[PDB]
Amino acid sequence: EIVLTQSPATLSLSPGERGTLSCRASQSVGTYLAWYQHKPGQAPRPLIYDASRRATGIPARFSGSGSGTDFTLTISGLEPEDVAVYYCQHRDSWPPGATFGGGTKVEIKRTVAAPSVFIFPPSDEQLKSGTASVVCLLNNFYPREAKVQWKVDNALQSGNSQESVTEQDSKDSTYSLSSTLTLSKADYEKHKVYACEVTHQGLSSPVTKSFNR
Amino acid sequence: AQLVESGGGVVQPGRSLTLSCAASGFTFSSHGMHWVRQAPGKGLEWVAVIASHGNVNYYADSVKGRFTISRDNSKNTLSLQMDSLRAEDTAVYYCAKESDSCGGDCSRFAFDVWGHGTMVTVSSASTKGPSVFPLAPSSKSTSGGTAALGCLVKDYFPEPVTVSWNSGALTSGVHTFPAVLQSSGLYSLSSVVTVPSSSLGTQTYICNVNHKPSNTKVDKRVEPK
Repeated sequence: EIVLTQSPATLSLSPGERGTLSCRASQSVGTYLAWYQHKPGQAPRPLIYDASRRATGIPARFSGSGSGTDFTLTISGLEPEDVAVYYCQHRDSWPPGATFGGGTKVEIKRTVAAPSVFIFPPSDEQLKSGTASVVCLLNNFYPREAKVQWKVDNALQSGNSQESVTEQDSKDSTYSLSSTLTLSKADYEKHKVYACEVTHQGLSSPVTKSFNR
Repeated sequence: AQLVESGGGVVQPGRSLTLSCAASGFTFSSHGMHWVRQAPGKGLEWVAVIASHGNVNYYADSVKGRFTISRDNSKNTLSLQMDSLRAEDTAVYYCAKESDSCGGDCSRFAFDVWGHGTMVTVSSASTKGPSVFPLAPSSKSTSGGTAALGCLVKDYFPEPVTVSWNSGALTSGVHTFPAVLQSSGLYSLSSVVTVPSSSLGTQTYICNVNHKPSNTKVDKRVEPK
């Protein structure tokens, strides 16, 4: 019955930049609102209890405020180790279940970087085993938003590709992306031109990488 | 103070796992206890609670009737018995302690101590090692430019696989991607590296792939075709 809505979905801050994260409740929750920091592969870390009280050992650059429905977490200046997903959380005594917001991803903001783009045909070895995977690599780009579309003899592919994105790079704050198009060997042999179309704001025009089977 | 978490594993749908947490450095029986989870691609989700003295419990609708929370205030442990498991129960599970009162200003409605997290994977897939295929650098690769090469690590179960390059000697420019779960129920990932195209004239590139669950060890050299 309580829903917590967090915004923005992603908050992009230059190192040292101040940022504010919002958490709004669907009805008043008083000051029963906590904030956690979460990084992949470790437990959520308590930051703020009861809307404004800092948890043990939490640096002063984190501050919580608000009451009722509207809450904020302020980071007075991003440090690199602050890159994480932040969740707000509510609970009361009865009924006793906790509710979490959907999370705000905090990332480092940097200058735009266009991806280098590479396409890989399936190996003869893989073809031997009846499947064909075509791989498209977008290397070291920023910001994270990118579009990859597969075309086979100019036909837009749908439902037969999957993609994966790395966590933000610890050295240059970019992202990388892999898209894999998967076809049966039979289907693969029925066409000639395999193309990856990549759209990114760092590119003046979308880039097409292609090969003849 | 700590919650020391154990349990977890990989099971078929409809089967069972038990998670446990042992209290350390605080008075276990003085505090309500919770389980929280995070499914791949999703946020934190509250799962269940048991009161300090085990007399009241409560469940998320998504697990009610299937999961049983319990505690042992003699052994000072917390348990989650997970029966009738579904693929969508696949997640990292955390035990969590209720925050402390402090003489009026502090509520017990946050979570101040968390278990490290343990993975529960529910799938009809069975253990399978990956095939490792080369992602050869383009024939168009030429000095002054950047070349990409890699290995496709396809059709394995369960997570994880580890990938290194040149037995750990190559790290600069390496990207090993999050695995993707295919409709077959098997995982696939790629590991790539970008290098100066010039280096293709002198340097050997070998991807070292390990999938412990299947005892699969593969070292694949990747060269221009």
